[PDB]
Amino acid sequence: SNEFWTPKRLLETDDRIFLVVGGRGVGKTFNVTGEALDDLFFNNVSMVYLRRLGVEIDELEKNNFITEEMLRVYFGNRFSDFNADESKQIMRFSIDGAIHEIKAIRNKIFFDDRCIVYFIALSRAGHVKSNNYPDVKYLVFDEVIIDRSIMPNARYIRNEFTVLLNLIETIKRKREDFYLFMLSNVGENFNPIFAGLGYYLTHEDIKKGFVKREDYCVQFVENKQEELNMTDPFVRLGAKNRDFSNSKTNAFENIRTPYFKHYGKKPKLLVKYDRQYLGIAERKIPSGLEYYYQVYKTLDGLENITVFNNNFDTLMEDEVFLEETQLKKKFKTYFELFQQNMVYHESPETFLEWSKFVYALKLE
Amino acid sequence: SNEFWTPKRLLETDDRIFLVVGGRGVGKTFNVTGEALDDLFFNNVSMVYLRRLGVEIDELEKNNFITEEMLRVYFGNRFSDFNADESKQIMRFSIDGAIHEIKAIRNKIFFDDRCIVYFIALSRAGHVKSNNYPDVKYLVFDEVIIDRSIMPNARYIRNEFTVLLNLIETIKRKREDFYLFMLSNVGENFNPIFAGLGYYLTHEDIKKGFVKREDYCVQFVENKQEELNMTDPFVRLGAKNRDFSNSKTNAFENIRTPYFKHYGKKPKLLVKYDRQYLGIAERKIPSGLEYYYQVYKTLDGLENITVFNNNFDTLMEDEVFLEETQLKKKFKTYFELFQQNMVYHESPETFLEWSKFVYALKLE
Amino acid sequence: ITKSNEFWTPKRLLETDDRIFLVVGGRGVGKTFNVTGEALDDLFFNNVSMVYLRRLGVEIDELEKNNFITEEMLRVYFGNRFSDFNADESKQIMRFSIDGAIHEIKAIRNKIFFDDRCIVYFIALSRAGHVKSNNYPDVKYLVFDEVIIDRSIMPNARYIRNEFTVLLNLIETIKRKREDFYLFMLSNVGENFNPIFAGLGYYLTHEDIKKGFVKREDYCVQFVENKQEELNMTDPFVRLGAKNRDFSNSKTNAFENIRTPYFKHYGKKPKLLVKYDRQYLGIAERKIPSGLEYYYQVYKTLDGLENITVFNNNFDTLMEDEVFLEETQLKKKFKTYFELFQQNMVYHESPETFLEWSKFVYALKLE
Amino acid sequence: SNEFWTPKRLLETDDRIFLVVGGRGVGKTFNVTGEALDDLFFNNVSMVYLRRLGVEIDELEKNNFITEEMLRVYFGNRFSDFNADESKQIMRFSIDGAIHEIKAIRNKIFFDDRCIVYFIALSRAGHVKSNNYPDVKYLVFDEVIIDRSIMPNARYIRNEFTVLLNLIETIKRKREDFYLFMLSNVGENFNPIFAGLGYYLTHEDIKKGFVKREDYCVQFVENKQEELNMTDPFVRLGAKNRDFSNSKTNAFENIRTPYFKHYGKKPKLLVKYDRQYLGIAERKIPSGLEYYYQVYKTLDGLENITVFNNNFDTLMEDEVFLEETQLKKKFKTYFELFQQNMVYHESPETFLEWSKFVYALKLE
Amino acid sequence: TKSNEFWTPKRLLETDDRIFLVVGGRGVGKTFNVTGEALDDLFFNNVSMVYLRRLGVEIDELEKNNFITEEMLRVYFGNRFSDFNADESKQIMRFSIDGAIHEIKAIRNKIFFDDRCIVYFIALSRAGHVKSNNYPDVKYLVFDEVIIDRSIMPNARYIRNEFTVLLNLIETIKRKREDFYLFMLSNVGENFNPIFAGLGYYLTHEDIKKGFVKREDYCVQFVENKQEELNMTDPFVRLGAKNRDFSNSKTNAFENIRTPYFKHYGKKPKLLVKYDRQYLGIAERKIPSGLEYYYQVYKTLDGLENITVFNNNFDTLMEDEVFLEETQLKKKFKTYFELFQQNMVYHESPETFLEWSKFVYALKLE
Repeated sequence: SNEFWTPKRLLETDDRIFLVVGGRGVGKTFNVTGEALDDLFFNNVSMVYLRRLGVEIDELEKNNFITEEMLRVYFGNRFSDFNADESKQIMRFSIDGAIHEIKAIRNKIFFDDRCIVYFIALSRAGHVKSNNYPDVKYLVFDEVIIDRSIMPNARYIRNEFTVLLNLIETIKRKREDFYLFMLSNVGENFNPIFAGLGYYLTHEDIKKGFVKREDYCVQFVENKQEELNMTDPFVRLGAKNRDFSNSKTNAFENIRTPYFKHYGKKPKLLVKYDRQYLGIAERKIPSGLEYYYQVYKTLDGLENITVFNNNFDTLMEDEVFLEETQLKKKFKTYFELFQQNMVYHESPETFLEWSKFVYALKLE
Repeated sequence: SNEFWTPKRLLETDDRIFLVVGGRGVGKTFNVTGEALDDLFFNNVSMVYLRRLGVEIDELEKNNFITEEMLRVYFGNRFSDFNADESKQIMRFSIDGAIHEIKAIRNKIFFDDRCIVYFIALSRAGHVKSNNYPDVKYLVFDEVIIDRSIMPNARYIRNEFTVLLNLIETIKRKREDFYLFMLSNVGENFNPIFAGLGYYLTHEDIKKGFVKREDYCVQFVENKQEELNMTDPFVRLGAKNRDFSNSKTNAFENIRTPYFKHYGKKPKLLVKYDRQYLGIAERKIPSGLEYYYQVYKTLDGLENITVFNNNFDTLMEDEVFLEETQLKKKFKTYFELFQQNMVYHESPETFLEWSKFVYALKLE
Repeated sequence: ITKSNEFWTPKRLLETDDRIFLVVGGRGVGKTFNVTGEALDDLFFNNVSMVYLRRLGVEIDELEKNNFITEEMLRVYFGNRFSDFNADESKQIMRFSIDGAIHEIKAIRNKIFFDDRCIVYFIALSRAGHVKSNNYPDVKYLVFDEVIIDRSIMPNARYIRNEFTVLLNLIETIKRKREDFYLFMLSNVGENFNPIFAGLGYYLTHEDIKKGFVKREDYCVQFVENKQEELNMTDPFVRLGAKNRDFSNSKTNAFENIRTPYFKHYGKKPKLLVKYDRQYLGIAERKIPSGLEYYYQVYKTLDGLENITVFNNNFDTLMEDEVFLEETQLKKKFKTYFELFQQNMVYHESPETFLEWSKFVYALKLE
Repeated sequence: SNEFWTPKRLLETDDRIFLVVGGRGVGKTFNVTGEALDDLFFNNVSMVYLRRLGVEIDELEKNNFITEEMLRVYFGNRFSDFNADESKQIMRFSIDGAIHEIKAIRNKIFFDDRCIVYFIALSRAGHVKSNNYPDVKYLVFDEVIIDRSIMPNARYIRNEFTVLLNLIETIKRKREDFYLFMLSNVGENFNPIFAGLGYYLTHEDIKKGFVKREDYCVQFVENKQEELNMTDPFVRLGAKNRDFSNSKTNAFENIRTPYFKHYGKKPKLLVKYDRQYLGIAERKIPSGLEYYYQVYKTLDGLENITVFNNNFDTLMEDEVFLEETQLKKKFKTYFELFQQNMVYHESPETFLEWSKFVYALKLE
Repeated sequence: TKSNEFWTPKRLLETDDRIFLVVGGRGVGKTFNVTGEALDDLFFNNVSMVYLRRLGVEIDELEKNNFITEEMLRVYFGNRFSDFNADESKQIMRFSIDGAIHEIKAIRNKIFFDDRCIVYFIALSRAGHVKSNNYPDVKYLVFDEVIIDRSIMPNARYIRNEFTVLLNLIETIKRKREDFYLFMLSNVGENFNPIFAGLGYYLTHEDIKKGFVKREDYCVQFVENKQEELNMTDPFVRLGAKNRDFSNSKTNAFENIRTPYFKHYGKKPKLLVKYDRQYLGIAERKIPSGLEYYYQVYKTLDGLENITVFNNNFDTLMEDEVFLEETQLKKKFKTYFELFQQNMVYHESPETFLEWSKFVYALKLE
């Protein structure tokens, strides 16, 4: 729970959006909260612990989010005179000789009667748009990428990245000093979070520990068994199970790398999205078909190809309206062919544009 | 600073029924509740927060309905000595030197041990027809128009507007001083609320902020194209995603405007409704048929055309009784052809009469 | 909002010597309100209790109990006598003064108490089978509200299987050798083809409605008609409602359609017989080119109908050649006939026989 | 005032398991509790009121289980000074000049702060496995037999009689002074309770009031003497309804009497159960088949007939293991043919053997 | 009959092993006595316990106020225990130990001792949702009814990849701790389950006749209810004796252990899957009646050059091996897994049987 990773190396740089992939995950969330204690206690700022699904918060132990050892390791000699009423979910401790009290109730934690941690779930985000979060400096999004191994039939929230963005706007209103931590235990492409960030995961970027971008940073953290305690029976038992053993280093086991190929012929359909036109080209082969997902900056040269439009406002003239029932009829297989890695992309740059488009309109 | 829109301009006018469409939506509900606090506290009146579906009430946290920050902007200097016991679901504070207590338990909110807000759902209203709500001056109907995007499956209540009217009568019993607020974050036609009000949504009425009527007022609020701080990473991140950006202006993205056309031939069938006769005319074309939805003031000229009657009491011996099985046999397809915009209406005036009728008798 | 005629009161019914009252029509809030109000005096000071009965348990759970007895209620039925009212709504406690004595009304766990004495029980007809051994010591008032299903409000709401027999069992349990007992059945709509009317043996007819009151040996029936003569057209809510016919029709929809059956006599003998209530009910089918037309008949004795099949609901009374009407044999041979009854598709000999058939159908009907 | 049935005639005999069939049901539980009050109050013993389903206990009014007018008939002039707070579920009264208090909370009743009645449901027996019942002398099982007329679709607990035995063992731990009252409003065969007791209901035993067996007694009671008053409108209303009226005496309307016939031919299959052999023989008739359910104590004479075994542990040699799916494949129809009275049994003695076997393995 | 409290983990806590699998018995006594022997530590050594059940349904319906009972306190503290009084309204037990007053209250699926959490009630089916949860001082982890008894509930499935889920939970509860004990209690013992496969334990009647089986990583103890002579003068005892089902139910723990069939087949396999530094193979032998299947294990690919090889793991994927994604396995392994759970196939030996168990329960779907 006190791993070698710390967010100090990230807080010192000038960036404010961090994507941390890899690690125990149990240690990551623990150390992020600990490094934030000082600000939360004495700088009049709060924290928001965000999970995707409300079920993930109800089962979360709040009383144990801030724990005795958490304070001992992050305050040391400053800390003494600790007593707590776990039944009533209260802590009584002293820092620098001053007496403080932390109470945990419902989805909030208070420090001297000031909320310092909010527990809210993205699937319930529509409820929390009420701006009761005046001074939130840290937003922590934990387990932000689904591990298909852990939970095969798990779905992201509909239009998740827009929901998340709406929530940031609500939590952070005209605040310069705001930080967002996106903690993931596994790294892979083909998910709305990566697409929203516009990040394409590549082993070259993983071999390098750090990746800097205009709007955010990405940090990859390595786990290594190093020395194993083969005197402990529980440790020995785990070594005998391959599946459990691999789970320790399963972060980058399979990054989802698409296939890339170019096709000269013109596309069969076009859809206008983000002041561009996405295109799908089909090439007939004896076995069946080959799909090419393309991007065109202008309609010059592809005069009489049909153009679908998601938005009614940007609709015009010869474009056909993209209603939700007409879209399910025409794009379901194309989305399936995409989510399953069955198509050729022009380049990683086009792949991200298609990812944004797919995850915006995908239906569930 | 403070939100541009205010309900003061509406409370000053002589109308008592307000339909506010567009915006973030919480700011609407947030600001309406705040302006009412004064009456709720000192003039012995209560409030009712109405949602369509019981699910919309259960997931709502009643403690965040009235919040400190809300009390801050709506009382300024009169409010101080605020203390809150989240453990007991209590808020304590001092106003004008008087100490008050706000408690939320059993889906109710109290002020000095007097209920000031009731949370009840329209889908359960038929059972509580005998239930009473002694001193309610404000009725707030939130999210009164379904945003099909936000929710996968959401249905209006069968005969919703009549259920709503029935609830109004129960809540408001011979009170000359009563107010009704209907808040919508998205505006579109083909819904029972607009049909009940007899309002036809048009882009022309949106360019104008306000629309006065005899029985109610409609005010449209659009988000204000604020300057974006592109130095902020979060703002740049949002700018790179069009779905999130488009969501800011999706309130009036697509109002459902039907098609209008006249047909000289006589109708196939007639139904007597509201001292008038609604008619459907079918015109044969090579491709198939095209439908015309008409209204006739009198039977002059239409002698032997069949006439359906919803009401047994007003029935005549040559009219056919419109029982729940006979209308499924004959009018179900016409209702689908209506809900989907595949028919021609004589005019918006007749469209609203057909809308009222459809939403009155249509089934699921 | 405003309906232009006086509200209903049980004063005219308590004056007569009868004890079973069926009140049909009205808004409904005023009825239950005034029934409770007229009973408060007894409930408070004569050591008797009340039972508010609903068909479905959800109708009771969804009920707001603390608002059942309200400030303005005690004010109209005690007037000057009432004073010093203050209440802690959060704790569901009413404290008030009557004739200078301080009383306290508390509502907890689906009960209402007056000075620490239960005066109202909220019990649901659908849970009555579980309350066999329950004890209700001093109950003088039993109120059965919304006793007739309104097909408009509730699309596919169903009566309880053998409902009227369930209700009688509840009356006996609540009423244990008590001369002084009252039962109020209140309905917002009046129509035939329901177990309550069938159990009472009452046949609703417009003839009976023009007349306000009906006196029967075991009960009285009173009809109340809303009169929307004068309207406050200054109020927008009134105008908003007036422009919507559906809401407007709903105000007077109580007697919109009483379910009036068809009556016809057919001389030929029946296709089957069933022994019920010391009689023989018969169904006769007459062939017509379009199909068939059904006649539901009543026979006092088998003279003339020797070899016609006879179903018997009761195993004990079963004799010789009669066929026992067990629940699977009844589904095969009476499901369609019961459907034919509930839908108004058959000819009855007379209103007298129709009620005899109603008792039978709702007694054995299945769901 | 005095109810006519009493358990005194049963407590004086040397037996300890009593099955009382018939009556209102209200008087039975009322009178059993009354005869037990003395022991419950002054001999430091408790009672357990058992119902099949938790639904039957939650809806039960506990405070009214012991009532004032019950204390008067079973204590008379000694009972006095009665005062009760129904709101707080307290009864305070005097017996022999001593002040006592009865308090009812949740699902327990106390006498002078000593639990005298436990209300527990057979469907929750797994929850009470922890033995908190030191001094329980009375166990009362009410409405122990399903009345198919009152409740058509009501089910017994899976392997109910074994569950009951497990509960008896938990409540009674080697205690010798223990009494069990099984009270039923209906008498009929083909139920797990009768099968467990090994009692076969016969009109011959009903004409006789009492029946005495090694492990239990059965007493059949007809309904109280008092003839109904026709001065009361409610009585006439009930008198005019056939179903309600017969329902008063429907206890022995249809005891399910099986058919008995002997068949000389040997069985088609055998199943070993309880060191016995149950067999089913099929006799061909032109119309179809005739089934004979027989019992064989030894395989002498039926050498090469198959033998199914429910239990793997007792399995030997040529017997075939009876998995739960293979038995549903082969014994399901035979069980259906049994529960419906479609088969011939050698005798009532063998009928009970099949009842035990069927109800032991019968499935939902 | 009484509790049957003969069984205790005291003789087990003295041995050096820390993982105990106790199978068979009344079921109440197992959980009852484990909790009782641990009470002393829970009250006075500032450590807590975690009561683990497979399905959330088993905990919600569970009554927490009965977990620690009056009898338990007296039996594991004796005359050292006194002045017991309880408040049913609040469900608070107040008792005295050594003259000291303590109070046990249970709220929010937790039990507290002097306002300190001593027992957590958490369900394995929800453990995946909160991997990051903290449980500060847990010394005991008790997994009750860890083997599904098809009798207790007709329809019930093990969790997908359960043993990996459990280990992750073990790791979460036990951080920075060497003194930790894990109790797995089962009321029925049978093969073909993920817990046994994870432990690598193969149940055999030889191991049952002996009460105890010491293994390197865990201990297994089999408990048999003690034959208390029946009082055949008591009517209730006779009534129970006449119901074979009630009587047999007491000794039903090891009624049918699922023993697989073992046979060797000389031909080469049809398919191979690389798992745990080895190669699992399936060979089909044609017989007149139909087919008979052989589940094999090969230490090396020497000799089976052009046979197909599936690989669950992408990182180690090579050359001609085909990726075993969750949809590709349904097309080719669904029937073989069904044929495995039903004992319709031949295994080389119990050692290989467990390797297939690990593999099947790791990739099996529900």
